[PDB]
Amino acid sequence: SLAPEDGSHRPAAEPTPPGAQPTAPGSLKAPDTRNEKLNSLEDVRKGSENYALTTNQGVRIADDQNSLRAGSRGPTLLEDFILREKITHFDHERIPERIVHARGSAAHGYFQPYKSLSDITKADFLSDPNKITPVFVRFSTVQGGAGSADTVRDIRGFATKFYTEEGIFDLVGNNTPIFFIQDAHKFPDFVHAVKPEPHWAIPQGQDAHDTFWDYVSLQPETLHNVMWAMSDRGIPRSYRTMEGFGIHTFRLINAEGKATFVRFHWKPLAGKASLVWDEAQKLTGRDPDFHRRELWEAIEAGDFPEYELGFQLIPEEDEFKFDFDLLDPTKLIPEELVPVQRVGKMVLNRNPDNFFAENEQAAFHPGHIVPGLDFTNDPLLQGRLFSYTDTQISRLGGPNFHEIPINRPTCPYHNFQRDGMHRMGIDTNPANYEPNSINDNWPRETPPGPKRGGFESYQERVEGNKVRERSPSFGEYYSHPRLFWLSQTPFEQRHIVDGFSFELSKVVRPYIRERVVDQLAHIDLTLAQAVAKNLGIELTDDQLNITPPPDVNGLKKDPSLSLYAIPDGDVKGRVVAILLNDEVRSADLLAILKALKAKGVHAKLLYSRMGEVTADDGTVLPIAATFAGAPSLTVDAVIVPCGNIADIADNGDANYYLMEAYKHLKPIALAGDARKFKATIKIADQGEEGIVEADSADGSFMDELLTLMAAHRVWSRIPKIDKIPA
Amino acid sequence: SLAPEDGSHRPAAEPTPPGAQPTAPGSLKAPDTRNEKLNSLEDVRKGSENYALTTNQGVRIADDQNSLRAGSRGPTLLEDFILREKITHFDHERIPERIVHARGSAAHGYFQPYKSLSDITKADFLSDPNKITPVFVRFSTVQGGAGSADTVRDIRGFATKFYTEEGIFDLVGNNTPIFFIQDAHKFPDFVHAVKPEPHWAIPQGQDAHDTFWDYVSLQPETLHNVMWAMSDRGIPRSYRTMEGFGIHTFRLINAEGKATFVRFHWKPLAGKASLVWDEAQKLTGRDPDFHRRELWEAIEAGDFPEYELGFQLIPEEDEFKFDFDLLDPTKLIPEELVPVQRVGKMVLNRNPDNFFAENEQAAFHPGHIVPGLDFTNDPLLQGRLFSYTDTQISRLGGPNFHEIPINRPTCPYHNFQRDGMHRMGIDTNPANYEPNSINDNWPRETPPGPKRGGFESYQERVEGNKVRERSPSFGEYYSHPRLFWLSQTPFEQRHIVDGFSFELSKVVRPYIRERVVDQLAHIDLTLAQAVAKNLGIELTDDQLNITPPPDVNGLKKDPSLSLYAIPDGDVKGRVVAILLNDEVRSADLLAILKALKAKGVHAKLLYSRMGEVTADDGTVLPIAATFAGAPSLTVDAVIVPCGNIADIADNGDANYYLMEAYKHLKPIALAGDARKFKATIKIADQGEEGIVEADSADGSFMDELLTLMAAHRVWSRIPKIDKIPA
Ligand code: HDD
Ligand code: HDD
Repeated sequence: SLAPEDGSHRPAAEPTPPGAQPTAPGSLKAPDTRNEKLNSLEDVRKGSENYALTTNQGVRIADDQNSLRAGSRGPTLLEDFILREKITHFDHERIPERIVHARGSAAHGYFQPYKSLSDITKADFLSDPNKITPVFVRFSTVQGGAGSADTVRDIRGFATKFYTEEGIFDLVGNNTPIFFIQDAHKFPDFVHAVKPEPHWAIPQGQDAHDTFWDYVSLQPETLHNVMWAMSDRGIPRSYRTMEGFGIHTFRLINAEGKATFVRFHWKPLAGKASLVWDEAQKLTGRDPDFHRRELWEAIEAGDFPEYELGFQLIPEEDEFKFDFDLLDPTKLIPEELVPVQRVGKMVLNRNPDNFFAENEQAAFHPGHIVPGLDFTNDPLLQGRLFSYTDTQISRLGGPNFHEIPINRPTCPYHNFQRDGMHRMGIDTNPANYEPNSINDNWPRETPPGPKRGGFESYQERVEGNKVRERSPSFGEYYSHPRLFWLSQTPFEQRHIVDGFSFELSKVVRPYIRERVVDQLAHIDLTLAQAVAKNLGIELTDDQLNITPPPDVNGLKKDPSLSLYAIPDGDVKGRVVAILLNDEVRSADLLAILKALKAKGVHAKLLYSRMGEVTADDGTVLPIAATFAGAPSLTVDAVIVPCGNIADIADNGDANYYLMEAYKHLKPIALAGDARKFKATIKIADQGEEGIVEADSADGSFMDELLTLMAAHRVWSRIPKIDKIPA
Repeated sequence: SLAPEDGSHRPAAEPTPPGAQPTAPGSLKAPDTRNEKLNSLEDVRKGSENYALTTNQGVRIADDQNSLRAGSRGPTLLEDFILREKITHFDHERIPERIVHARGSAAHGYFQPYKSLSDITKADFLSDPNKITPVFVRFSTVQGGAGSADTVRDIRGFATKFYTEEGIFDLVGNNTPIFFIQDAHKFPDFVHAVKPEPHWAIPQGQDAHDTFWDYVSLQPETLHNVMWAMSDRGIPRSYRTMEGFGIHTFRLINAEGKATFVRFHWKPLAGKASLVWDEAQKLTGRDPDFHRRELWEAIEAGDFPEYELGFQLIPEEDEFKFDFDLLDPTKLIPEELVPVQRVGKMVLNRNPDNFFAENEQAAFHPGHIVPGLDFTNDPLLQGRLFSYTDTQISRLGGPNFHEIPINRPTCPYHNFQRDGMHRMGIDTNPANYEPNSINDNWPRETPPGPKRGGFESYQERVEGNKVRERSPSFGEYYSHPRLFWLSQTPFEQRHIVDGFSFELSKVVRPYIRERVVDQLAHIDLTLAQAVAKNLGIELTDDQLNITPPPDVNGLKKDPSLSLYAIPDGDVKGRVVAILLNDEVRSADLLAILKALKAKGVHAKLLYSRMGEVTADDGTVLPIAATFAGAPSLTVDAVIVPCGNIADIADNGDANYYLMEAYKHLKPIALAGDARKFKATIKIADQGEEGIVEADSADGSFMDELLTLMAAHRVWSRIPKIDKIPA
């Protein structure tokens, strides 16, 4: 018995806030959170407590500390089969990572529609507001390996496996509404250009290098998603605070056989929020697991990630009514033209038990659809359909990857397919072919119908010659980038310009930077000029004279394309650093902590060392982390309570904490003599918007602080931060 | 033609300093740098210029921009074999990464001994000072994935493949002279404990988590290598500036059959140097590829990494003469007891062409020895011999991994082994077995002898019963950690305290922190007290009374265990940041660059934007990076030349660049009016050792700066940095 006698090794099996208890496998942390998929995994869940340690063949091991040798200082013997089994399993633990989105974090949850959608689709999982469908969702970055950092600038994946009663449906989306390229034949080129360069394998998790911008400069179709990635969309605060999109136009098919075109959306109920670049980049060093950690801890705290599924629906007869082609995945459908109709809610409420078994081995593929859905001729979607089945043959070791437990349907599956590596199902059917008489032709085909019918493809008319040709309706590259640019606030536009400027500064061949700037001048001259000024490049008179691309269907902006133009803040689940001193005003700390708790905001008590400090009144304050150990990068706001401020006033870490939080536009609140830190951040005596200050933490101090947190960051501080040495 | 007309897309094929040209594949950057192994890869090197783009079956492609479809807006057709080949190859690009040391950076080079070693070994590669052996070297971290960062705190691997005339010898070592564990049976336990925890797969590239410290606390044999990892050895400045060690005692066998015990060492001819923790951690975010990049760029510059191979030799009759067991890999052999004899020099002088083909697929294994070497019964080495052949069957896809080009011997290899996946060699032998008469028994066994003989194991006597038992002589755990502690300078000791304090602050379960401090009390009470104080732990009276462990064979210290106690600085290949302004004094820059060039130190010119600035005399200066884009983390020292200092005096990033460099103990040199930056880092008028200042940058100013850079960091400044907010 090596556990502490007080039982403190084991986290409580109840919701607890971030940092309050060690994290644990979901079935131990939250044994009563169930759904039909979680329950179906019980056949493979393995416990440990009270069991003997064995080999994989069930033989009990007596001494798991030593190899078998001839003499206690002698050579290891070949006959040690316990050693060799254990080292062999170790030696073959790794499987190939995903070719793209190798870095990702996943959770289980459930989805339910708000009302039946039978009028527009026969998909069973959308047929009844009381039908609950379990989900497994993985969120990811794109470029970096499985061991890369989370808060890089990149697109994010947002992949949802719906375990429906009529089959698995995987909605395999990203967090921006378009992709970089038009036709899947170019996917290896694009991916190779953004991935680490092939001679030296640098850089990891960064588009900031020559080959990515070379390809962008040569393929202007890429510019629209490049605009999104260079905005603060590329650096989300959390997977809970980003949008999701299926990108492609798909079809819904109802029981009468009518097709409606659809694009899929996820709206985050926590709101949209992103980091700023300097914070994101520094956070990749201070905590490369920050998004993975934040998702796991939100679920352990009960701050369940919630998202609303929504559809943009366009009738078949309106296919050609826009200035862009609906089948072109580099174009978005502005919500001002086609609104998102709310469909249902997804809540992620339990972590996995074992990351490798459930996250690493999960296989999502957008070809996994169900009756009631269908594809379109989008030429990027069409090639995706080939890739996601083919890649699993190496990644997951063969054609039986649907028998890996996380991938299994919860509905029935029966067919004539047999064998393959790793075959788990032992088929008893006398027949392995159809048509057969020897088993009365079972299992049997099922005609299509309104419910529980076979899959039949929508009978779309095809007419044309066999060509490798891009549709001319796809040959427009700048109007969507411009619509995105004009829809952003002034501070978002600044962050875009700073994104392009920072990334192009890392491109060693200057002509590439020049070619990118020339493309920017086809989108918007103000953008192009601002980036050029940061790169020391002067636009030519020709460039100054490029006419801007047209409006998109009459629109000159669409505010739903901005993260921040329309307030959607939610403070629940956010966190505040509280910088302690060795004699904290206890009345301040009571008021601060209860106000935060009332709004579901978490706190971390920080000091210059671990252990405890004692408040003016004798209250013992346990310390969560030191100032350097939990930097301001990891919090949303900073509060400094009154007390003995001299204890920390000359602490360089405490001062720099406030300087970093101030640079990154975070709300900062200072009570009583903590206002002596105004000099560290150069705040005027009469104060400034974004800094809460008062004689004590009472009255409206915490409400003012919370109001600032609901607006996420103090954008008005931006011109004040250039001078700050931080 | 898409290339620029000026040819500026292609780097010069001559040695160039870091940043001067885009980096390139080895064979294009240094086509005239050759060795027998590099030449032998010519059968598989493939160029590209002037060749048509084809499928892998050699069919020319006309249109590599589009899939084949039925009409230009129609569905993709299954008969598009060009698209499916291209996407199939992409879909199967990844192979499993190495179970441990998945993150590593490699280069080609050559070794030669200083004199023949035939008196102590018959190994051919050590027989003649003028017989050169090609090598391929891979340096690595241990815990993190292939996409993790370089400048983590961790042990580093240092693996050298020697392509000898009598077979491949792989010397598969680390940068510390011992390992964490004694018997290979525990390796999966220890690796699992240090790797990301299994529920949530956090943390990447960090031992700072509960499971690793839980295992440490329960297995005191780990503490010696834990001391090394928590010292600045854990955060080297470059792979050029760390030591290498084979760890285990092996044998040398001479022609007369005499066995000598040997432990292997690499001495870096660039000297020993490490980062400091705050700089290393922030560097993992600002450039997670810093060591990979620095190695590739040093080779491109001609700053070839050089290492001296060294042997500690112990006669067979002296096996039991020390107070530790020579076969225990948690024990080092102090160089005060047994000196390192210099054996030869290895120079790494060409980077690979393709990182995946040559680095990712290289297989090193310490069981690849040659005649003249042999193993010992060290129980960690004994089990390593099983693992490195086993693991390549999944990582490299089967038993023909020696036919992957980088792994091929350059000497002859012929045997009766056949088939296996991706069999390259087509054997013409009518026989695939021996003994055979049908091929007159070829290829034939060869008796052992003085040179070119068959391998025979040294006939060590084995006497003992079949037991799984640890030798009692291995059961001592604190004397080597203590010798290490006592051998460090006071600043190195402070860094060890800080590393333990930082790491244990991240362990959520307090009793684990407590148990590790109790282990530290068994090593040294001053260490244990200093760590306990940072964790808010008070040692008990019993802990204060633990008797220190014995000296190691009478030693109270061995200064060879310190990075810094004996000077061995070499400035060649280091880099300085020069912070420009828009009217630089050309006379300063002349003097600066002259003095740097004389000592082989590179410069990077930084400014507040990219493009160019013009100096006082009209010299146009191209800017390498912005102050934010290439932070002080990435350089060894900072120079600020005179000129229009008002241009940059209030620039936040320029002032922060100096505060960060100052915190991290780097030399800083300020010329003329640049001395106004003294205020930012609170230097008094009379100046401070470590800050060079004069009216202009002259010979004297540069000599002083260069002398500082030879001492690597300004340790005496440590007391002054606690108060700097940076
Ligand atoms: C033709 C190839 C191809 C193209 C054009 C795309 N992808 Fe893809 N995608 C892959 C081929 C691929 C892949 C090779 O099949 C991956 C990696 C391994 C896997 O299981 O699937 C994958 C993984 C993958 C994942 C991670 C799923 C997971 O968590 O395991 C997401 C979220 C996306 N992709 C999303 C997209 C979106 C939104 C695209 C454009 C609209 C896109 N993919 C285009
Ligand atoms: C019994 C298992 C075992 C044990 C006890 C060790 N290793 Fe090991 N090592 C492996 C099993 C392994 C491995 C699983 O076989 C690896 C990874 C995959 C590969 O090709 O080899 C490996 C890789 C590996 C590499 C990377 C080689 C490369 O760059 O590809 C280095 C430098 C070391 N090890 C060094 C050590 C040292 C110095 C050890 C202690 C003295 C040690 N290993 C103990």
